[PDB]
Amino acid sequence: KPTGFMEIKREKPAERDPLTRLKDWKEYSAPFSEEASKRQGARCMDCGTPFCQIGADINGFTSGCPIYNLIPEWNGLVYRGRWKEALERLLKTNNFPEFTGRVCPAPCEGSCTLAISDPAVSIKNIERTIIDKGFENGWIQPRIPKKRTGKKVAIVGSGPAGLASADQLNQAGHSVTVFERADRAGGLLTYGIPNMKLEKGIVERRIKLLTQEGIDFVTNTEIGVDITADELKEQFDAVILCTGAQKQRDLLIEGRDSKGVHYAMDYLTLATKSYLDSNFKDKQFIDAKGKDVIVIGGGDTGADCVATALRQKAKSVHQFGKHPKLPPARTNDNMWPEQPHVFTLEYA
Amino acid sequence: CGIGLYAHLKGKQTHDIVKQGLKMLCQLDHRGGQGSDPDTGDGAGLLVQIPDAFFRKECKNINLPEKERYGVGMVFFSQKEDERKKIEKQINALIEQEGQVVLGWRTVPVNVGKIGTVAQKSCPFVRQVFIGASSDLKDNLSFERKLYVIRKQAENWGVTEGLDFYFASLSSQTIVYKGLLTPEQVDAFYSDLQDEAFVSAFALVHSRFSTNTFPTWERAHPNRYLVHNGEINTLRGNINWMRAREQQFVSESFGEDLNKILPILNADGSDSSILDNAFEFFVMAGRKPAHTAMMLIPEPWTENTHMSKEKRAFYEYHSSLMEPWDGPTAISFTDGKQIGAILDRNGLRPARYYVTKDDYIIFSSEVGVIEVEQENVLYKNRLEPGKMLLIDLEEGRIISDEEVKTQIATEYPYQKWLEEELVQVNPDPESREEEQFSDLLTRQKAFGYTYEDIQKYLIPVIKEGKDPLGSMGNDAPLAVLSDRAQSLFNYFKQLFAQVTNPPIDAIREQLVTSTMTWLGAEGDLLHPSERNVRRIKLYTPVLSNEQFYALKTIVHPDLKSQKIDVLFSEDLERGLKDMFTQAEKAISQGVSLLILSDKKMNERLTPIPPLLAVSALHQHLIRKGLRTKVSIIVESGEAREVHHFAALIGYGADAINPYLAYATYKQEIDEGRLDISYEEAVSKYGKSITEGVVKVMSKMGISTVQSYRGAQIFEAVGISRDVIDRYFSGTASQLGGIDLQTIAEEAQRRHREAYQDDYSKTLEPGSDFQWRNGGEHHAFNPKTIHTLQWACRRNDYNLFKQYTKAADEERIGFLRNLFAFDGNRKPLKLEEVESAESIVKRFKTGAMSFGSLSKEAHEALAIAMNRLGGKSNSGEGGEDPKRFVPDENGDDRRSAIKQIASGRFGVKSHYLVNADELQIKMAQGAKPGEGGQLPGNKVYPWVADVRGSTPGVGLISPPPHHDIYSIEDLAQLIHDLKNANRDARISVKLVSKAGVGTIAAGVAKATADVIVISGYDGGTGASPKTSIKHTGLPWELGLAEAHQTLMLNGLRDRVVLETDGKLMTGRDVVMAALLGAEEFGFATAPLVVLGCVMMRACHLDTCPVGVATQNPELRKKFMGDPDHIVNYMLFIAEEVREYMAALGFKTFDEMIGRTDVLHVSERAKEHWKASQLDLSTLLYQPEGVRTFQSPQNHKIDQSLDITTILPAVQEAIESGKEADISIEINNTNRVAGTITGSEISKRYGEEGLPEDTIKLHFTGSAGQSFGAFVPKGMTLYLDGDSNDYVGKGLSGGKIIVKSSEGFNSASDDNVIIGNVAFYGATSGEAYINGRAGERFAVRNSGVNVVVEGIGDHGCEYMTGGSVVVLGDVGKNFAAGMSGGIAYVLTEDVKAFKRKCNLEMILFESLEDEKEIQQIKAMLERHTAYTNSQKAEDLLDQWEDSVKKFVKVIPKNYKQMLASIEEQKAAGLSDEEAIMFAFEANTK
Ligand SMILES: Cc1cc2nc3c(=O)[nH]c(=O)nc-3n(C[C@H](O)[C@H](O)[C@H](O)COP(=O)(O)OP(=O)(O)OC[C@H]3O[C@@H](n4cnc5c(N)ncnc54)[C@H](O)[C@@H]3O)c2cc1C
Ligand SMILES: Cc1cc2nc3c(=O)[nH]c(=O)nc-3n(C[C@H](O)[C@H](O)[C@H](O)COP(=O)(O)O)c2cc1C
Ligand code: SF4
Ligand code: SF4
Ligand code: F3S
Repeated sequence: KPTGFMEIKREKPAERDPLTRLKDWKEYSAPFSEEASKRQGARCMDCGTPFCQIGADINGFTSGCPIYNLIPEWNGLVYRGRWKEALERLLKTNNFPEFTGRVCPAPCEGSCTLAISDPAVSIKNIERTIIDKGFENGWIQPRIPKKRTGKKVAIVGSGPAGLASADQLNQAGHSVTVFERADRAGGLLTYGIPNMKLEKGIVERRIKLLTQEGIDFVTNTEIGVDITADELKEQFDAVILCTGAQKQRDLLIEGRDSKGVHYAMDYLTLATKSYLDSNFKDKQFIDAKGKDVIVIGGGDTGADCVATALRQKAKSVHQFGKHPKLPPARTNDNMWPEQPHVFTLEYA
Repeated sequence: CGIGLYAHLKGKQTHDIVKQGLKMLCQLDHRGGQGSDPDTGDGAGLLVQIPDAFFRKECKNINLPEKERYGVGMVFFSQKEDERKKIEKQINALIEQEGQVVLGWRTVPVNVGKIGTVAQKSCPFVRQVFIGASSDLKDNLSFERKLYVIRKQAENWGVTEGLDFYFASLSSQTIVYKGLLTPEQVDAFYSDLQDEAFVSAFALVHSRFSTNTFPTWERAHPNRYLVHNGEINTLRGNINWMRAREQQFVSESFGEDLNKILPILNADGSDSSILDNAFEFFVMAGRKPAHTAMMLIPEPWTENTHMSKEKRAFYEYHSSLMEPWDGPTAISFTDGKQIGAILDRNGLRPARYYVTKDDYIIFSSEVGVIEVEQENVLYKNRLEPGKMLLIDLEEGRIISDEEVKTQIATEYPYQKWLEEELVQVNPDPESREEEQFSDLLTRQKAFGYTYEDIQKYLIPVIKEGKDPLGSMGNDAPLAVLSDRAQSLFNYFKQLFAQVTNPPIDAIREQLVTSTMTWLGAEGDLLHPSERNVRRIKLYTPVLSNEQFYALKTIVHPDLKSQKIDVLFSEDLERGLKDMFTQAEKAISQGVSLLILSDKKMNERLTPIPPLLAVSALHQHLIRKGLRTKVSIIVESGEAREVHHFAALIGYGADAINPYLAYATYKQEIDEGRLDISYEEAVSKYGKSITEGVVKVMSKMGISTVQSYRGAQIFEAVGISRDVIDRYFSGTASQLGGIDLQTIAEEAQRRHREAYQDDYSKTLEPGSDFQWRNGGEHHAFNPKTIHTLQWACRRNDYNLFKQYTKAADEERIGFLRNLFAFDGNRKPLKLEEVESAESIVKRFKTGAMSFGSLSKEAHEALAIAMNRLGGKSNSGEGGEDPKRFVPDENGDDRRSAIKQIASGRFGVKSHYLVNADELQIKMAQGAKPGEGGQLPGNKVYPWVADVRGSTPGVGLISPPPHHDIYSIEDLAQLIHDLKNANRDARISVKLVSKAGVGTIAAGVAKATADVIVISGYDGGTGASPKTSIKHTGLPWELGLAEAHQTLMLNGLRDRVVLETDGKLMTGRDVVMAALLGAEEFGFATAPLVVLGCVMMRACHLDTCPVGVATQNPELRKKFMGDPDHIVNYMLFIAEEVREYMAALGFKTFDEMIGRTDVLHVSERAKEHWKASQLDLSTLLYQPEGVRTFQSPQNHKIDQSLDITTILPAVQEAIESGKEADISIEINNTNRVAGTITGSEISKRYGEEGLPEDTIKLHFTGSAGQSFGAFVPKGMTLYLDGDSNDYVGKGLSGGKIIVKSSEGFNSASDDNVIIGNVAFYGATSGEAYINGRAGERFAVRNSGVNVVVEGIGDHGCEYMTGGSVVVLGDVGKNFAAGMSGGIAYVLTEDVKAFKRKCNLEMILFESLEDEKEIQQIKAMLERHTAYTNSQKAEDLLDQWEDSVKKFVKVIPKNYKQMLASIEEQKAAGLSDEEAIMFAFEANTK
């Protein structure tokens, strides 16, 4: 007779104090301990017809884990205390737990049955704890599929979609090659997402695991002027166009010509590359230590820009947005089947 | 309806006995209902001895020899004459070749004009044939054998020719008259009966009910020898087993006549005719009538500790060679010079008989059949179960059952035979080996396992010791429609008993069950000796690995073993033929055990569906007449559910070895989960599976695994008629469906995918009992759920339309989704069709248990529906009377549909009278043949107070209605309820099933105003998971069959059909209306509107939304509102009206039944298997009327109540003044008091009147259900003897029953009440001056009673009150008694200990002064009101009586009473003390 949903109160892991969060470029959170993870997993009530797994566009906003994670199953396993089985069930469907757990904004938390007037179960944190403990114990090892048929797919783009497709094709038994412009594979996971969210050591470890599988990445190949499409088609049967979406809309307003105005993507890429190269000692990035910083455009990009400016120790930072400030709780035109629009107050 | 006989013991004969038998039949007539017209005879007949005097006086042209040296025949002919004389010549030729001399022929004069129209039209011709006796025939037994040979040869020739004629009887001591005649018509029709020349010894009779309105003269009984009551639920397996043994019967008495008599049974005959044929064959074979009757209808011999060793050995021996024939039955056979009478192994019918100083036994269904002198009556006994009432005319004495049974048992050394000849297969303990395959995942995927299935069906079984429960019954699409590959098992749906028989219980009635299974080959049945019993016998159908290996390794020459590979490559027909070849080769070699193994299966060889393979093998063996020589053991991986197990046993499998499940448990234990040991896990799984099989058996009513084994109790849904005839002959299928090629393709697809499986090492999640994205589609997906909720909360119509579109299209959910409109008609404007206010009056909320739901949710539902103007409903958990008054704000929480379930929890005079309509919960969609359990933890005080039980006591609701043992009893209950509430409409709740048309016709004849057909898709508070998934059929088939049968019979214009179950859209409503619905029930949808999220956790009592949980903490989270329900109903009505505009229909009754507007959609054809269905059965409109116009005239008028009692008692009831009257009551007057009780309750209410305000006297025999629903303040002095169901649903008042004034014998030792008394009563008193019947005080809940002895199963499910038995007690006393007290007097303490069921009762000795004083006062009132000598003597010897009394009280009841008493002594308020005690008890 599970009763955790009412006999337990949701908690959070041990986070580094904010006043010291601004000094070290490292992960700003840690997974649960064993007892805390068990207690949090116990909350989920073996929910029949779960609403944390619908994963479909609802009213213009996503809801539920789109990759169809077996959330009730591995929550029950986490509560029971068998961790290898939970890891196996998680990896059955998901392929990049180490990124999903510590990057995904967790629409599953926002939308599930237990979220009716009560705090939701920490699906994201449980997933992160599972994958982190698995990696620490070293149960994850390269699969090395024995069966192989000579073929060729040439996935283009090193983003998460490209990596997932390459892993699936390699498990199928078809040789693949990943063409990337940037020095290091990963796409957004490397440069776009900040070090804070995704320490690049984990990304590099996963890419090394894929290379051990045999993906055989190739770097510094913009597959445009360098390599022609006709030759690519002749040399490779199919091509999975994970080309990405990096073009950013511009504000057609006078005054946006003077030096100083910069693009969030370019600035983040420069800063992350400089840090990964020489701990931002190369002096080839954009500095704002003694200058004001203003970011236009709310969302994850704005939050990342604010965080990067704060770590660069800008004197003042202000975030601007046209959308009115969100309410502090659910409103009449917002319901739990849909992703909420409540005040969040995330990191940074 | 019933039976009767008026026999003179000493053998003296007169016409008076025949006349009295006819009078008895006339009196018995009243039990039956009305058909098309009252004149029609549903079936009746009379049996006598041969009237030699009349024959010699009348024939005048036959030289009749002496009494015993000739026989008389009775033949029915058609109206034509050419076939008549041809058959006459042929019968004469048969007699001449057999060597007997035909004396002549005679024609019976008949009065055709004295008969109804239909029977006049069908009137057949009658001729009696006289047979001669040759000098060789020394013995009348040989003469009867030759006559039987002649009759069977003639029947064989007739069936070969195809003509239509029947032998009513051909014997030297019995001549039978019967037909479609009322008893008042029989005497006029058969003018022979009017002559004063007949002289007989006995006169058996019988009246049929004719469930269907189209009977034939042949079917109506008395049959050739015996008269039968009730129905047999094993009549398919019965016939299969009998046909199998047919080819192997061999004996010397018949010589070579077995070849002539090869067809021993009538395949087309009904249960009674089949039983008569089999019984006659057995008794002619050379066995005594009593011996063969005992063989056919045995007592409970397993699990019973009240039986003698000789009897136990006797029944153990005979069960090893012949299976039992279960079902409600009251046999009364004859053989010319001996008579007998038996009840089934459970005693489910009444039988009370008289004895007089002139030796006139009067054995009949009820008591007051004929007028008898109370100064001459000697014995008033009851034919208790397992007791043989046997009479021998030549000896002229009632031979005692005990000595008959003893000498039958001792006739042979059965005990020694069993002790010696049994075979021991003791396994070696050192041969253990925990088997593993190393391909567990591959085999599991091949056989269709899922992680959901494992973690939700296997571990819970071990954890809880029982099958896991559930709620929100299955809504997934049928297997035939589901796109995902499904095993053959899903196509087969279980069955259950609705009417003509109760669903018997198992846990409480364990003494009746029998799980003994025999393996091997049966011997010579007719001359059996030691080789019928040199066989292996098992305790459970399931087997363990060690047991299976021991059976396979047994090398005894007589018991050989063979292994047959049930596998195929491409051709299923080739595989089955090859399997048959191996089987027959092994039989020729001499094997006795066959092992169907799915092992050694690789990518090239795939397994046949085990159900199909077993059915094919069983049918082939039965056809070739070798099944009795073998034993089919099955070893299939796909055997893990009780459903699969029960299917295998029912269709032939001797034992199952779930090696795959055992290997899975081994793997889990090795991994670490399920810490329990391997052997303990295996034993627990076996025990749980056996318990589940017993539960499935109890659902139908078959109480013997041996009987169920032959019985085919499944209804294929989606299998072609040709395939069913070929392999599953006898199974019922409506739509045909998929074929052998499609089944093979499905199996091959599954096997190929599973053995490919080259991507992962995990089992895909199941979707049978939960929804997982990408799994099997479900009716209530999250998209539909939240779209419906949003639309309802916003009052927006576009969102609701989107929800309807999503729910209906994009998938195949149900049969009704395969129907589409033609689209070429005349649309009509939305302003020209009937209005939404008219629409919404034809909706219902469905039964909603107050225990399952919360008070807020229940009141919201009731308020919403009452405001809308429909008809709300109240569940079986009663209702607080505080809801019968509207609130100041205008809300009305009263429920318009009061349900009368098996529990009878809240049934009361007030609760029944303050209502608008009444339902009878014969079954629900989810758990038809099962009851329920509400343990102490889940029964809170605020529910117990409403349900009239002690707080914190586990309540039990018996599965069957103990007042419903047949359709006649159903009609009686319907009349009782109508008399209780004359100003209401009676309703019945059925479930779609094969024969549901026949059941509906029978109910309509039983005069039920409204019939409700509920599909299995409906929800439920709690039920076993397999009962959820594999029970019932979709309501579409049931509704179509019921409508067709009703309107063909002509009664469709006398009832009002309804529908419910996943009615989620106006399209579904329109489909139901076209199929023939009139009012609809929405239960699941209103819950979703209120806030339910279909989480499927109601049984857990932990609803997160607080819709189906009693916890106040969760209840505080509720958010529902009646406005949402109102909006939902309005949107449904508006969408329906839009479709009415589309279809151009003007009015409801105008559209109803117009199925011609329905045609199959092209999507069904596009579907790869759904295109093979035959829908003409549903698309078919016979001529007739299709709407309810007639008022369903009841017979409330002319009742003794209205005639005499009320007219002189209106003043008394209205002025609250005392009044006294005396009335003469006969058995025809049924209820006699419920009307006055209802008037009192309506005028005053629960309070009633001062004690002893109305003092009604009565005299003579009373009617059935006498004094039911009597309120407080009334008093019914019944100076006589009554019939069944006395004091049904009592709600106060006194009931004093004393024997007749002219009866001077031990009235305290002669039975004076029927089987069931005080069923479901709540409070009152009673003083019965005699023994009671079987199941006395079944559901007493506060009524104090005093009786001198009771029958069997007495005080079964008490939950309060007290009982004081001044005498002996039957076996299985206090079976499931969860409350109350029973001060049972007794002398032999140890014998009482043994008789009582020790499961849930604690015994004591009276020590409390208050208890002693209460008993003394009760006995003082008993004597003051009865003048009972036993009570007077007990009062005189009180000093010894107090010591000799014995007290019984359940543990939980005692502990709760002690705790609440302690709290009250401490000095706490009643409510807080009750809450504290409940918390302490159920921490
Ligand atoms: C919590 C969270 C935070 C997020 N924060 C950000 C954020 O700060 N900024 C942001 O932009 N998104 C952000 N996103 C969005 C997310 O990063 C992207 O939607 C997604 O990861 C990109 O998927 P992809 O497979 O296209 O990867 P991509 O990186 O878009 O794949 C394209 C890859 O190919 C390379 N490439 C480019 N042009 C070509 C070409 N012509 N030929 C070949 N290769 C080419 C690119 O450099 C890149 O390596 C966030 C998402 C979440 C959930
Ligand atoms: C939670 C729940 C409890 C139910 N309880 C009962 C019950 O106690 N007795 C009964 O006869 N039917 C019961 N039913 C069945 C409904 O009353 C009704 O007969 C029908 O199955 C509802 O069909 P629907 O799912 O389309 O609303 C219950 C249904 C649900 C969902
Ligand atoms: S946090 Fe994990 S489980 Fe939740 S939505 Fe994101 S990926 Fe899915
Ligand atoms: S997160 Fe919500 S929907 Fe998912 S399992 Fe838990 S309670 Fe159920
Ligand atoms: S299924 Fe039952 S447990 Fe609650 S959410 Fe629905 S009422």
